[PDB]
Amino acid sequence: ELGTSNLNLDARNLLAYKQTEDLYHQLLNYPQEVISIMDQTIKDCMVSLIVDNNLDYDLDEIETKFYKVRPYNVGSCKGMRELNPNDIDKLINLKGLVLRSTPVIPDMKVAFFKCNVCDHTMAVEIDRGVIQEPARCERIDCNEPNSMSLIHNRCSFADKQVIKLQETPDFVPDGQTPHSISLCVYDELVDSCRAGDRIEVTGTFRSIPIRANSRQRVLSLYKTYVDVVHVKKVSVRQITDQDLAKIREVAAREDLYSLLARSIAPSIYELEDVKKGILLQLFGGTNKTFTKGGRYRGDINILLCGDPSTSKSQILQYVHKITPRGVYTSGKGSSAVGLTAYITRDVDTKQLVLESGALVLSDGGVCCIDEFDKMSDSTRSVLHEVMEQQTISIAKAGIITTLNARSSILASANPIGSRYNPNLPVTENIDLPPPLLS
Amino acid sequence: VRKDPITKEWTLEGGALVLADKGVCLIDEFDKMNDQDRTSIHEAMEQQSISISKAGIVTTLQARCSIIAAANPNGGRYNSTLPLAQNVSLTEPILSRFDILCVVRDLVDEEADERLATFVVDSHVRSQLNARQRRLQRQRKKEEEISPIPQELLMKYIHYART
Amino acid sequence: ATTTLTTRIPTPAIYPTEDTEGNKLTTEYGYSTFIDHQRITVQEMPEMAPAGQLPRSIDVILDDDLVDKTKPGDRVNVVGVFKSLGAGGMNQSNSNTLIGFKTLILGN
Amino acid sequence: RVTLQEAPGTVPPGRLPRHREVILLADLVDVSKPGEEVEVTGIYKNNYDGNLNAKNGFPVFATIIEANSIKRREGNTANEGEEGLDVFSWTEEEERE
Amino acid sequence: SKFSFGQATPRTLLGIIRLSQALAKLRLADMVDIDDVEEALRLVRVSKESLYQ
Amino acid sequence: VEVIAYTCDQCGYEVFQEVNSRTFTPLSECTSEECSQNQTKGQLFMSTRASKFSAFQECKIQELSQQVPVGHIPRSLNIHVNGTLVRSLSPGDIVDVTGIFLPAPYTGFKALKAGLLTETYLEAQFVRQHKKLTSDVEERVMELITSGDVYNRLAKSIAPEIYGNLDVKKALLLLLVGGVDKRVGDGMKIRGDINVCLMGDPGVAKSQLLKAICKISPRGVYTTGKGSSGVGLTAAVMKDPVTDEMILEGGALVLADNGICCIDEFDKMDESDRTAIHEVMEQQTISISKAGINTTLNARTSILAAANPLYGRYNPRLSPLDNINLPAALLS
Amino acid sequence: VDDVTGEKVREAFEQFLEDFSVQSTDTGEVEKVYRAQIEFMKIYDLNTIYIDYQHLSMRENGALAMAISEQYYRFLPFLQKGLRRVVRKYAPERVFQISFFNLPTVHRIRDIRSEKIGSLLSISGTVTRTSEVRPELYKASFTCDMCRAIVDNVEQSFKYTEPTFCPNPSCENRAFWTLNVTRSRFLDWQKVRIQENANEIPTGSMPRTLDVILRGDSVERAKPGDRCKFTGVEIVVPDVTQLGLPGKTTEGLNSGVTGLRSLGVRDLTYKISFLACHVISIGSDEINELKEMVKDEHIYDKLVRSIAPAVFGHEAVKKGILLQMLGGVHKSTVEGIKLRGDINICVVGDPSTSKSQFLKYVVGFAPRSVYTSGKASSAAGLTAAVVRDEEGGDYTIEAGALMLADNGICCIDEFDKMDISDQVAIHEAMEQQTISIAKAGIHATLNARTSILAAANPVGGRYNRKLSLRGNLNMTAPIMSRFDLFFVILDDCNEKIDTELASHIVDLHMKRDEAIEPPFSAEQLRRYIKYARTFKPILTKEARSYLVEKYKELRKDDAQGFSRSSYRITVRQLESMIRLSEAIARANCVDEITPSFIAEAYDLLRQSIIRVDV
Repeated sequence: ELGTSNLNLDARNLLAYKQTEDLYHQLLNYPQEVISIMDQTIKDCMVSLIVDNNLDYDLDEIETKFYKVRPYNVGSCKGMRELNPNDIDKLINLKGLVLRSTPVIPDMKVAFFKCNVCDHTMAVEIDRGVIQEPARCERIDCNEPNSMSLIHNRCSFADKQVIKLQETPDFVPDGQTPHSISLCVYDELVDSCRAGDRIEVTGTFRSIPIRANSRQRVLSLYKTYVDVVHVKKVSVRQITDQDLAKIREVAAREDLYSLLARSIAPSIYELEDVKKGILLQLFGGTNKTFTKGGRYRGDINILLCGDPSTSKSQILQYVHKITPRGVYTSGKGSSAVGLTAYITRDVDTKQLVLESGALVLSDGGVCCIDEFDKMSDSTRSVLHEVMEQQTISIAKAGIITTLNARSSILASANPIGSRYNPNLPVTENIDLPPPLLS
Repeated sequence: VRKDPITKEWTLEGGALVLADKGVCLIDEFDKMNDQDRTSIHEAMEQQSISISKAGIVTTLQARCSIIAAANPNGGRYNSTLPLAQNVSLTEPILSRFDILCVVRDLVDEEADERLATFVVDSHVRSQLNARQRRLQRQRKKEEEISPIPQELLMKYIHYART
Repeated sequence: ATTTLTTRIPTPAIYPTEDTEGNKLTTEYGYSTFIDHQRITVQEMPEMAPAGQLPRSIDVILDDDLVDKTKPGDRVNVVGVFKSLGAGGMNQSNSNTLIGFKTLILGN
Repeated sequence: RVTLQEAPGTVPPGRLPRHREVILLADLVDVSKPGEEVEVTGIYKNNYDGNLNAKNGFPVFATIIEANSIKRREGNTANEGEEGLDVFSWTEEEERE
Repeated sequence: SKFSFGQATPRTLLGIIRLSQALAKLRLADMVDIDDVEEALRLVRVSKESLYQ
Repeated sequence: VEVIAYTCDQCGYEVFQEVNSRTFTPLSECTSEECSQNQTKGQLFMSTRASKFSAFQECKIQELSQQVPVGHIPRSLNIHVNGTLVRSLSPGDIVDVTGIFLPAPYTGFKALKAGLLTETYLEAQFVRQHKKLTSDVEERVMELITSGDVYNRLAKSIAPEIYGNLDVKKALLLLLVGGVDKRVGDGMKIRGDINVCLMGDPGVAKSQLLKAICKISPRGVYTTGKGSSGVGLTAAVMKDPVTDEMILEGGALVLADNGICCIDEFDKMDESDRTAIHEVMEQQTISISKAGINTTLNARTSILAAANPLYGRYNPRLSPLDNINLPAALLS
Repeated sequence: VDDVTGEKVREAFEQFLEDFSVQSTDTGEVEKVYRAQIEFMKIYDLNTIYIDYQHLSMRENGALAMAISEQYYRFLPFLQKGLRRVVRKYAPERVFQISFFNLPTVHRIRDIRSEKIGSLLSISGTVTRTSEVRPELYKASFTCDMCRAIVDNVEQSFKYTEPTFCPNPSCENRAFWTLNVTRSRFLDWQKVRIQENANEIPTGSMPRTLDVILRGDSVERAKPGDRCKFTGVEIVVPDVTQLGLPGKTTEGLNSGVTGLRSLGVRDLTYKISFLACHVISIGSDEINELKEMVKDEHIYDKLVRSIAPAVFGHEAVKKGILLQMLGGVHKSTVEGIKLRGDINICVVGDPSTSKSQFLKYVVGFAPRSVYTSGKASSAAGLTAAVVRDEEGGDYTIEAGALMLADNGICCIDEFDKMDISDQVAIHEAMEQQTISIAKAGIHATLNARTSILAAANPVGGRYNRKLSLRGNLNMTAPIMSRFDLFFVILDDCNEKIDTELASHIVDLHMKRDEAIEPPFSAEQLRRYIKYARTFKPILTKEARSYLVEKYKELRKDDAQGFSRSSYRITVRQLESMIRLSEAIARANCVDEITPSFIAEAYDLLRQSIIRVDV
């Protein structure tokens, strides 16, 4: 009653069942045929529930689109320094790290042909590494061996994607470099394996030959890869109604002023005054923009400065905990040019790529930023501009764009001598442009 | 010296002066960048026809160029009764390559000011085969309010007054 | 191009297989003999060359008997035969402005 | 063969230059110098076989401007019937004058 | 501003708890007491004022 | 590859062949005994499961740097493996291999270049490796329990090769054991693994005082100012050989997790180092914030620093912090 | 059977251009718009059509609109064959194209794999790194010179350098070809790369991209740098490995199956690319309305009251910014100097006050006017500074928000905090409308005519009163006289003006209290000044004699001595005096200049010169 094509089988039941042992050990020994057997069962076992009630989705359309299965978590492995050559067609359970991707190139699942007769729309299958061709004409009784052309952009192709992996350096003995292996996906597990997360893959094994000379068919140290059947990572919300009833009693409570004051500090000392600004900053108004004139946003910008070591970072880390989409600043990992406006030479095509800044990247959060008495004055130059027009104007010879930035900020300075050194005008301690005082 | 591409050689690419055989530059008062390039223009007149050998070939091109300039004293024109070494920021030797220091002045003059003031406002009043000819006579008459031998012929004899 | 004197017909081959029989050929490598090959360029002793030029250079192919004897920076003195090799003018067609007579010293 | 860049004068700014090719002819050799601004009065011949190697092979053609004449740096582009050519011929009427 | 540094941070206070259980780890006789931490402040006073000679 | 199996799906006669050098060629389809010799021939293709495959791994050797002559630099050599001696070598193994010798042809551009060059390797036969918890070792654990003597004999144990300074040799042994600070359970990742820094300019070659401790302490990697600077202190992506490039080559802190980071030369490459010291003193942000990825790994390692003074001696009558350049990294 | 199916969709399309597509009769919206689409075309001769997806969906109720997504990628030459059939029956060198637009659903670039082949899918994104304009072929008449080379062959596909089908006589075929330039029409194109938008990027996860060929009149219409939409036909492309000099990843693993064609054994790979047809970039009585509004009387005061609601009071500053917003004259003397194009007015004042409001007002109100802070004074931007060599070219021009104020009023603040080098650089940029550069490469003369407007800061935040502005300007001397007067904003702590400004500000940030009535809109002011710019008012009266005396009276005042102030208002300022005077007459649409109009020009500078003098 959902129509999906995927059954994520735990596949740790055939050892927990008295039968199906020989099935279970054939599964770890011929894993291309046995899935092809099992895909016939689930469609027929679906018919075994369809034959009960004949009022179940018209008995045709959920019987034409095929389904598929996904065995996973089968057995265990330990890494990559165990991959012996005898492991030719087995299941492997990797634990590693995805690094970078590529867009989809197409596959050859069906071909098309037409020679120079008036009309010939045959569609030859391949299902091999070998496209087979005719050498005689067609669609007539007397026409010679004609020139058969290859109208390529007519026959349909599916997706395919290759993804590079490197193992996570798990208990490596402080001398070995973590090496690489690649991936190949076929189904709609594309665009869900984004690069940069912990991974646990469940895949089979395969090896291919390579052409030694680029223009001959001669070949012999092979290259292998794996073929994923099911992947798993390292580990508008669907708004229900019991939450809304639970928050409304909480919204009915007078104590929410202080109940939210106490709940942001599971360990922090009291300091009630900064709890108002930090809470209200995340509760950041809205964009009360008129149609003609105005363009006012309700965003604010609190700051703290003074005594060092007052959990300055962990409070900010706590804010990063409660925000699902935000940014974290760096210690001099960015500059006047290292924020946006990029001319970087990527290792895939050596061409242009404009990657956004961390400021525009927090479109839907709070930018956390630090070391402002130690930030250089070649930079600390665009944040005035985002403080006025909510934008970044890029002055690059690639392009011109006044792209906006719907983002919010807090500041966390540091003293110079030792302290906030009172009975002094404290503004002379923290050096800062009196324009950005405004 | 513009550098080579991959299979090329360190060749020699000129800038301003070697193009301008009979022309114009400007040095007024780029105060920070004064000590940078002034050691390259006062050896264009002294060591006339100058060229150089940085990291390449030792040649010498020919450039019989002409210099004009429009320098600017620090503030007003009579910043002092004290002399010209007090007035400009240049020193003597680079100043001494020139021929004459034409200087301007005006404080207060009734009749001289209108002789500019009445003069300048009339300039702002200066804002099909027969018609292509007739616009030209209009274009000829508009330069000929006092007819001071207009530019249709005047530049043309200069070029063979120099060659 | 190592016999130093006689320009014989070369054998443009690495290893033959299947002599005139139906036997798969085997090769004994303990009874196959080897030799080494090392080129080194020699500058000019830059005191007796008079001041009108940078130092020039030529090169020399020696054999096993005096390899690893030449540390870079030694006042060396070699003696050998003067020798040209290589086809200049025919191995490519039209051959315009390409020397094809390399100076070599196959010495001792 | 002088390759040509667009001079960054009358151009909607903030962008890149563009490239062409000029093939001069016999009595038009080395008239210009490497660096001034010029203008050409050529034709527009598009001869190539169809082999190109910075991009892939395609049904694409490349342009070649064979020039016919050349004049120099012009200035004060406001005229209508004069000062478009350095005519500079002073023979019967001009030289007598 | 003559010789000394620091103005008694709790970050120094939590560190003196850290090294105490460290020395209670190496010399574990299950005696986490006043004398065990008396070994600890014994080290912070001799590390400090190494400049006073 | 050592054996082959082509199937033509008509006769099923799997044609076998010996494996030659690294480049070879498949044969035709009209060569067999049943599926051949007719008007229909089965079209050959390969098979994986019917093709037995072996192990293979390549390594390079250098020389001991003590038997090298006064002259030239040492050179490499190529070695191979077969059988099952595989996965038994390591980078940094002071070892020896016994094996048999053969040269190899080059089979590429053999006429103009590659006249009779040889570029041999050696083929391996044997490896004789050298110099490598209540399990037949408890007798020496009792020797510390029976004799006792924690605060002084162990103080004289580590680094007995100096004059005096029992206070500082005691300050380090407590940090060589560490331990889990507190199993916090909830999301309160507390600071652990305190870091001690030194300063002063003795003439007793202060470098081999500290670094001698590091080369006997567990997993404590040596570093200096040159080389793995504060940008290459973490991991990065670099150039590699013709095999899989853009690997994540590391520095020290991505491999010396939960150990000893014994640094010297603190005034060296400080534009990257001053970021690098804060980012480990800050808990858990050892990352690669590059244009390749934005993944972040752990941080659990102690720091032992030795800052060198300004010119001559540090003037004790003058103000301190005249020679260390980080106030905010130190006093808090 | 599909042959008549394409013939079925041919006439069914044709009758749609025969039937009505118009619901409202004579309330606007004339019936039978497609015949008007023919008739507009037979005048300006552009060779396009423009059909929508709505009216073909709501004709067959999806009986055809679902068919056409899965025919035209194969049946390109069917709809276009039909419109050729209908034009002969209707109209009397002809090459066309089919331009759909406005499908409902808009996807992103990460959703294009399987069903998307031969489909029609609108795609958003942003564009970067264009290329040039070269020609394509689509049809030739090349043939071999065996007997006769006049065979107009077929199939100009992706490898079209071999016309070898059906020779004319019994001759030698595929022996040659001669691609003449004389008979085969071409079409012009460019190849561009796109990129994903900024409000969708999940993380900084190397945002992927693809390429797209646009081939009709779509050429040079995607300006690089905008959020842009597209047509939608997806396409694969090979490389055939032609007769040119050549023939990490396991790429082409799919292509190992693609071996053994009738030509040589290789591996023909593939890559998904894009073909477009039509670009877009989302991101009367009104002509009579001007003729009524030009015949008003108080519209000088109506304009000055209707500038911006973000300020209250101070009509003096409001009169200035309006005149800057319009343009004056620029045409000048023959053979030589081009004079000033406009007026430039700055305003000084204490920061965090009403100074920021005009700056916020104009940058969305003016045509293509840009805003910079100018603190980045050493890299580029304000200071025009050449970039270093990259990808084969040193000495290229740079950006900077100065040479792009063409029909733009650039705005820039905080003159105190920059260095001393730019202070002569923009000083050169003020007098004549060009700048020059010859930095490490050839000389350059770019004529960027401009209109600056500034807001710097006083020396202490508070303006001195008994002194002059000569100390509080915090600049040098000659750039002051190169400028006009600044109309300094003063402040006061008065107990009445605060409460009214409080009530003035609270209705502003109301969610909705739009009770203030500006008599003009944003746009109907915008077209009004667009009516105002297109005159050239010339003085003709004898007030030239009235002009010259008052300045001659004026200059004898501020020259307080032979050794007094060098704020000597010289012959430069007669030019701004008259070029303000044509500008204010360009407000009230009078071509002659009265002596009464320049009277208020004088007291604009009388009130300025008392704000000059102590």
